[PDB]
Amino acid sequence: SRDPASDQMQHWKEQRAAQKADVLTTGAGNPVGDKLNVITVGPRGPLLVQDVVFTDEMAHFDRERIPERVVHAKGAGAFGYFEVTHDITKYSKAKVFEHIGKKTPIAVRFSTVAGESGSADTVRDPRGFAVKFYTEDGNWDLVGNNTPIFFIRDPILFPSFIHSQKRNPQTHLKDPDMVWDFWSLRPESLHQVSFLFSDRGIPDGHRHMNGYGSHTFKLVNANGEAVYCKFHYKTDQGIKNLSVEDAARLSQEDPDYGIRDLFNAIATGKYPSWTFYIQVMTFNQAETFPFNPFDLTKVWPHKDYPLIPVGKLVLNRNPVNYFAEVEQIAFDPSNMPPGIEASPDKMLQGRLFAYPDTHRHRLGPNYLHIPVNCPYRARVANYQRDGPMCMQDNQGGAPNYYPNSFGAPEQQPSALEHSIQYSGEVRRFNTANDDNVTQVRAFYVNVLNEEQRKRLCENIAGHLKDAQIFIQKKAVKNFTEVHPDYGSHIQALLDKYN
Amino acid sequence: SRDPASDQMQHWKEQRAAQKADVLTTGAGNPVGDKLNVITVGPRGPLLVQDVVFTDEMAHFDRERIPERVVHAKGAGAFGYFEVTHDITKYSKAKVFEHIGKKTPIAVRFSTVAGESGSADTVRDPRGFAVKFYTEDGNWDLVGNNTPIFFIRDPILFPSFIHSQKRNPQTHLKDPDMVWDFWSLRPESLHQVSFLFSDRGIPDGHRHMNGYGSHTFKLVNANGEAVYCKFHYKTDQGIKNLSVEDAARLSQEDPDYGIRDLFNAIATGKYPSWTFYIQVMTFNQAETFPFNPFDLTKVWPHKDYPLIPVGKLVLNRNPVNYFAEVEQIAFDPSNMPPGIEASPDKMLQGRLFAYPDTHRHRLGPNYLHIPVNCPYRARVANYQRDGPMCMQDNQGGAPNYYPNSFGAPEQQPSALEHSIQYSGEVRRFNTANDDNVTQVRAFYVNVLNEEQRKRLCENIAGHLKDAQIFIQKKAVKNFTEVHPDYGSHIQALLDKYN
Amino acid sequence: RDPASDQMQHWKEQRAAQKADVLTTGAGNPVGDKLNVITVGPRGPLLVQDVVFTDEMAHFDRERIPERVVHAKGAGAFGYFEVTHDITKYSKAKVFEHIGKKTPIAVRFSTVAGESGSADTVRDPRGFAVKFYTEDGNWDLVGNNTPIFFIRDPILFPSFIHSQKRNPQTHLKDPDMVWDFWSLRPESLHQVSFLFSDRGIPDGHRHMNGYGSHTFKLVNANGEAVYCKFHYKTDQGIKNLSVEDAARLSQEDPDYGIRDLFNAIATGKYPSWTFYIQVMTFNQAETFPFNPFDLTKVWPHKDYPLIPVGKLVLNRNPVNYFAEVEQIAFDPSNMPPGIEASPDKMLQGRLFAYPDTHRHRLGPNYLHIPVNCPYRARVANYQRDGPMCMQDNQGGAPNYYPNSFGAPEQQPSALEHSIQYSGEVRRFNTANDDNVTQVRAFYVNVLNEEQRKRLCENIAGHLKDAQIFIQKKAVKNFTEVHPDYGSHIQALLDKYN
Amino acid sequence: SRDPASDQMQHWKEQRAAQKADVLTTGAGNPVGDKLNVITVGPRGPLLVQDVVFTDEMAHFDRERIPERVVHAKGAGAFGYFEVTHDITKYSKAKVFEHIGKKTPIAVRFSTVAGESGSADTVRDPRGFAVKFYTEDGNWDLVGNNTPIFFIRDPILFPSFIHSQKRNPQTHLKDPDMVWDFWSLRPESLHQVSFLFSDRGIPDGHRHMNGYGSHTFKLVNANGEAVYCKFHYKTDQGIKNLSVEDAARLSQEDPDYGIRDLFNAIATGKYPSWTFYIQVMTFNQAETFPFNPFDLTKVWPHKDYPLIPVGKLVLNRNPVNYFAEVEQIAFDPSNMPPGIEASPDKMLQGRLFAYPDTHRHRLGPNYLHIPVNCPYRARVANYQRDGPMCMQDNQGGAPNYYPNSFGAPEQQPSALEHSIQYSGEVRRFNTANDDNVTQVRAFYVNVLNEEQRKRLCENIAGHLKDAQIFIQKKAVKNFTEVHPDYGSHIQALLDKYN
Ligand code: HEM
Repeated sequence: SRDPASDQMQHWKEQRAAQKADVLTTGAGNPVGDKLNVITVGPRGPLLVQDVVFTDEMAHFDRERIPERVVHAKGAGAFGYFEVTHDITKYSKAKVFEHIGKKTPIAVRFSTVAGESGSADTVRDPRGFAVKFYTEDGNWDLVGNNTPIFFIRDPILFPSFIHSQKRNPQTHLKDPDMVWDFWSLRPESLHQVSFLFSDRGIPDGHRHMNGYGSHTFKLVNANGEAVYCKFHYKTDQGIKNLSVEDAARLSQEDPDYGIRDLFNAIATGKYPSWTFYIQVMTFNQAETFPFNPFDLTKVWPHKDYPLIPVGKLVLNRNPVNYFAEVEQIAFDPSNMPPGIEASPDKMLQGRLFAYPDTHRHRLGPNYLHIPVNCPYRARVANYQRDGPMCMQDNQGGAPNYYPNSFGAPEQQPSALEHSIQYSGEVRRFNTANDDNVTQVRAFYVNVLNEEQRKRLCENIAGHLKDAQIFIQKKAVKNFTEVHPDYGSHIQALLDKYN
Repeated sequence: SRDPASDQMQHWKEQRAAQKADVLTTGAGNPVGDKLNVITVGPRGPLLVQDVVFTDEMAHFDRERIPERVVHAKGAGAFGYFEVTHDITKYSKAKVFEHIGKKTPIAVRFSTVAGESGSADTVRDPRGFAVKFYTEDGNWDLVGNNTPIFFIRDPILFPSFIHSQKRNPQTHLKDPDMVWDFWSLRPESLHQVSFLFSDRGIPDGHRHMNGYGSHTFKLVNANGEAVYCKFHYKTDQGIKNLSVEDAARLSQEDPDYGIRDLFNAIATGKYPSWTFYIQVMTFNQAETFPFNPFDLTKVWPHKDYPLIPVGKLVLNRNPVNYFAEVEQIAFDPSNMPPGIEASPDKMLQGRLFAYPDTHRHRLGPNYLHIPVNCPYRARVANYQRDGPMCMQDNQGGAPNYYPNSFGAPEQQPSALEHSIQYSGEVRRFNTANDDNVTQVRAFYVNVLNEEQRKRLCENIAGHLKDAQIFIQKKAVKNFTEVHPDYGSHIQALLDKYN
Repeated sequence: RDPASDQMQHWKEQRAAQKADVLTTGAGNPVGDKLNVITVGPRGPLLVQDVVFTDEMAHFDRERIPERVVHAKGAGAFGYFEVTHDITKYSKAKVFEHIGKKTPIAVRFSTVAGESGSADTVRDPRGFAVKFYTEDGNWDLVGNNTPIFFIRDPILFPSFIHSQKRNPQTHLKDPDMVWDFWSLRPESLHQVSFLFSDRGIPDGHRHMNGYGSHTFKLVNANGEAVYCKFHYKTDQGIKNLSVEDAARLSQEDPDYGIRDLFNAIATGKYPSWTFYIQVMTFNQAETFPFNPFDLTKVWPHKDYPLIPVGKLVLNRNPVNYFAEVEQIAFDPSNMPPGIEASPDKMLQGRLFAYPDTHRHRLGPNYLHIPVNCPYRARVANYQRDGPMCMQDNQGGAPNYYPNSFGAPEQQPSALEHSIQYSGEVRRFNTANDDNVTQVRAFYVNVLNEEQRKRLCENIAGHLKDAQIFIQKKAVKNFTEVHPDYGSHIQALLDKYN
Repeated sequence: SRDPASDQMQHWKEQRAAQKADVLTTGAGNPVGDKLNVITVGPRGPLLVQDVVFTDEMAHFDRERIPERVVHAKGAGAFGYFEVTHDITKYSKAKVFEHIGKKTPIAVRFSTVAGESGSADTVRDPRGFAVKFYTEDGNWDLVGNNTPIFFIRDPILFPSFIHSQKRNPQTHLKDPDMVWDFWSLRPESLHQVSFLFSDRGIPDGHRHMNGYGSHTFKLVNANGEAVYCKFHYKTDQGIKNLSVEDAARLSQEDPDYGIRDLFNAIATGKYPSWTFYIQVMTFNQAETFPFNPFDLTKVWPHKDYPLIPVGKLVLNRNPVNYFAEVEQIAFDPSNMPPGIEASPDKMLQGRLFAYPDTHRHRLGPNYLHIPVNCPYRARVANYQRDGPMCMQDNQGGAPNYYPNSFGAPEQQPSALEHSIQYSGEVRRFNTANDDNVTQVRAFYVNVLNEEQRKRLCENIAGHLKDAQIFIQKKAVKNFTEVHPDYGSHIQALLDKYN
């Protein structure tokens, strides 16, 4: 017998040893006599409409596909739990943190970003690391990435950015001109691009990478005080990356390497886990931070903002039905329980709207009714009703209007969001020149070593070489601004390729 | 205090007297601090995207509506059961009738035909009387009307007919020219038209009308022997209609009369019931039938095909949430368990396709998952998977292909459909010219007395008068063919109106 | 008979000599016979080979789309807008750029609660949405036949609507729901008073006024901004329907409004409205006795006189109601340079809702629908794909911005007007803002003895079916408006009970 | 400069060198002032709903995706024309064949089968070769493959088959057990499986493979005489295949190799073309045929049924916008003009419903309104109306019902389908046991040479080795029935891999 993943059916069959097989039926529960032949008028006669068994089955088959996630299409999933290991109640009143030892069920989905559903796992691309906490105060979705930062600092460019990362609207081909025209034109990307083209650009499976909330968030405590925070979840399996050669080879031998790896890890009991930490920055600290504490292209230096342990994330359960538990899963950053709130980070602010929006499309108006999306650890009650595919009792006959003198659900004052005062004009503040290099310099010079700097360049050049000369120069100019050697080294490599 | 219906909220409140109101939450189950004021910058400042509570509720509100039924849009719903009173196992083997005293849960929806959701109940129009039986062999939908016949005998004319019965494509107004041009051009309608324009055209509520399967179906017993049949469910509350005047008055005073009546009736304990009967024609009789036994414009004279008592239909339960239980309910005539099958009635044949098709549209691909539509008294097991809003376990990790050697669901021979021999050309056989007057003549002369015949002509005249003269002439020519008196009486009336 | 009734006859005549076109499937395949399906033998079963059938049936099975969540019942027409006065000092919007300038428009009138098959002549406010196809993109002025509204915060809308519609269980209209809500939210008094007055049931769409209702902002070439109110008065005059008549018409002709408008236009009696605006400077807004952005308040014409701008003329009926009316979509957010929103919470909420609901009711690419596309402007951006992409998807143009390949460029002059606000970012309760003053002035001055009487009996007529306690809560609110208002009402309730 | 494909944007640019860039607008046509920054209160404040520019663009981005084709998701498209070169009007009256020299615009889409959108092109899997002829009598969709046969012969087994070719429902991976269990259990597949694992299993791009309608169709002439036929379109570029190694390499170096190849060829004037042929069989021959002429697992021996030249298929136009022209395109086998009809081939009979059914799903009710699918060379006139995204004048105020006395479209008597006499029971006849080996043996023995047989076996064993031994045994037994050397060779190889 092979790996647990390939023995799926066998095991399933074996689990129903002394069991009689179920009667094959139509979607309406009507028993089927022969689902192996269609109804024709005579052996060599035409098909009949009366064959509803056929139609019923075919019609469903003709409808099993839904739109894939506009981004992070390709992915994997697992379930497990979150466990509180440390007291951070002085920062957040969130029930999910209330007591050390408290466990909250979680659902996770790892994923690449650019490729569609049939693309490979072992390719350079950041990785999605979404977490769904089913808490008593509703679901908390920490839709993070394997990176603490991102390519841009303003939501309105995301569509374009994604467009540049995807296929040429006409040829339907990946287009390095698109990729680098955008990147060279928008140097804020410089930070994430460096991360991207480094060794961590292609993690060895999902268990060997870190997770981050990336954006700065706000934590409010029982007394109502509030501080800003960052979420970090380090792999307990340790960071491990794939060499470009192996990544390339595997992308050929097993496009689903990531899915397979995870399933077998859990299937054999090697349950992966991550240690959950947070970074805290008081309003006063934020005021004097050397950068914009909400700029997604920046990080909070550990030296200045030490990691504060919070708990453990553990995945011990594989999905039973991928489509139902993984494909259909939906995470909304806007899903925050009392104690956790949003920060003025423009990128975040954007995602606040986008996620429920896209879900209403990809999945449907009542996507939250879907089992894996349902906040089963909370009592959903409100004045919302109906909608396509209303799968529950639709809250029965409870009064559907607020306020009302008939005892329908009431709002609880203690759940009010924290309020801060802001000043200045209401307009479009440009942020294209918000220091696009400083931290990148620190990364290149202080974080990486010679060996790694070499590879990073080789990686950037290997792809960049296919872009037009003028783009190459533009890109290189920005790289030179990060550090002279960074740009020069790349250029040299380009010279050879060209 | 008032009618049970009007006291709806009051009761709900009373039933929950001793308990505390639920906590108002968003869709993701997050508690809400204030759902009465949105978030703004300062008292008179703009709105924030951060106010997801707002967006969450609005977004759902924005999506409450689903496509109303393409026909029979306005209706009422209720629940109860069907009880077998007589043994007809010698004709059918369907579990629904397996033994006297057996009870099967039922769902029923009454409706008009042409009008849209906000139309009145008390208007001349046939009435929908659909029943859903939750059988062990899956669901059985007996989608019937309050008439044993219909206006046309070929499905391909249905869309047209319906169009002629709805609004003018440009003015969006009802159009007597459209209605009568079709009817006058298509005389098969004479029969039903006559029935529609009689006192039965406006039933006093849904409790005082009969129900019919209309089409000729086929029953199969345990020996494999089959026969054709008709279904009839006579009102035990007795036939009762509304006068033209009262209906007109009611349409204005209470457009929802039927809904109110039914709800209250049940709410007060006066559960309505119908005696279920069947007619039976052997294959031999089918050969000697003076007309086409599968012609939806023909009836089986009670004289030669006596009604056979089978059981009772009982509605003892009001819906709890209209949208979820009535609006979303779907009936498919194709849903027939072993022991009950379709006949070659072209109309029925067409219906075998239409319903599940249209349901996949207004409700959705997995419309059968919806609670009210689920065949909860049977275990649904097959090789159908995925699809939008797949609210279930999607049958987990079970093998998804048939055949398979891993224990998945199996076809059951006993459930094989009965088969009839057929020979001939595969083409479009015209039926426009089948008998369109004989049975109509019987109805006019015999089923109706002088008072009724008078009213019928007035009703027709009252409406036909607004059609152009040529149309009037054509239409009068048809009636005259049924009977000189019929044609003349109408013309006499038309002359006066003109 | 009337033009409407002759719709088909005229179509037939319009061709006259012409033979009929060939009947084809959706794929354009000619149909041999569309009156009989394919069976095996005269009395045999139906074949799947009959695709002509399936083709037609399948489409029929999908004819419907969700009716508008509200204002489902309506009527439409088209025409134009003509500038007659120069207000370029207040707005640089191209629609007003010059006296005599004509811009095509699209209008849809509607009721509110009732669904698609409900009657026209019922008490309810009336939607008066206008779509301007300008060179600077479409401008949707989504108005009502009233200057005010029942609430001042958006988060209460879904709730209000619910109360106005059917009970969730019985599916019936519930006066308890209606009044419990109103009685609990007295800010509704103003509009409620308007609703139960003679204007409650206009005599058709041609005899009522149109209002932008909300406070908006105009911006001129110099970058100077002012607040405004859009008003469009019927040139056919205000004409209402007595309850008795409305009732009868609701039975006799549930579509009286649709027929009336159609026949009017079909017979050359093109209806028109005179477009006006009220203006308030930023400083005036500082001293206004109430929140100038409160949707339950009006700007006294006495302190803010109407300034004529142009005319609104409807002279073209729809050719296909579905395609041209049912599918039409108005987005309050559709405002060209020169016209912007004000901080009116309600409006702010609508900015979001309409396009949102539209993607649901019509689809992602609902702007590609003929009646909905800005045909007077050239759409060029980085938006691509999505369901039913009916244009050319902007061909092979670079789909990312910025780009070095000549794709569309933003134009600075289009930047919105920037104001500087302050205060904490939170939910500021507004339930206690003045809820009576203007209402009292409506009852005392806008109305006369007869109107007040009717108003009271109309309210009583409906309010009497609600539970006594709600009746009490309601009357109390009315009494705060005016003692006689409350007293007259209660007296009537007393007889009813 | 590089390959035309990669110079996409630059050429687009240059073609507009002589004109100012268009004004960036909202979807509503409202000019945008700054689409690079969102509106916020202050430099570090939250996002406002007022920013409709952001929402507008974002909302659409959120809806870019639609469901990918349930099968043949990965594909490439091109446009060109069909030109008649010989006369077959004695066989068919179809307008597309009426005269030599007649050209007809065509749309074509190539594809794989099992893989999803982000999958590699150069893989072992059949190839879709669909053609759409925009004819005066409407569109004609000849939805063929690069093979004259298929794995199964009955429609109802299709979903299963596909399911077995795709991912495991739980693990979401490819499953050789699923793949081979089905095939081994259904020996009908032998023939097509043999083709699949032959050298033509991986053609060198789309230009070096053939195309066939596979199904037996029916042709009717101007005299009403009918015959049966097959459609073959041989590549004028010649058969050229890729070795496993290469396909493996390319699938990594360039997953879209197919797309690129096709694009560049057309872009550089090397327009690919195919010679269109037909085989004919008379009704009398249909009776003397050794097998069921309508059996999709059977071919018509060239010797007995010679190829008859008809015309040429030429492709000279690349898509301008892939999504709008390729992703959205739709082919319906049921789209057949007078002169061309369906045969009693079950598989075909099934496809007759599936295609337009699945299109109403992945595209929409009005999917025929999409330009590329619109039958622009014909005048669409009927009684159909409304429906989501009705992008037309909806046939204006024309009478929507048939028949009518108002001059609306009329049916054309000369468009009636040719009728055939049939006789038999309306039932499910089994076909699993028709001949599953003879024609397969011929291919192995007479068509293939030694080294070709060798490779064939190596490819089969190379995949099958990962299935459960018992599956291997059944499979081998099947291959042995075809020929001893076939099974023995494969077993020999299996023994080594194990
Ligand atoms: C009864 C068996 C079959 C069924 C039910 C079936 C069903 C389907 C479905 C549902 C699609 C996707 C349609 C879409 O999303 O546009 C499809 C596509 C396709 N099938 Fe079939 N198929 C069957 C047999 C075949 C056969 C035998 C052929 C070739 C002769 C064929 C060739 C293709 C091709 C070429 C496509 C892709 C069309 C495109 O490029 O858009 N199919 N099939």
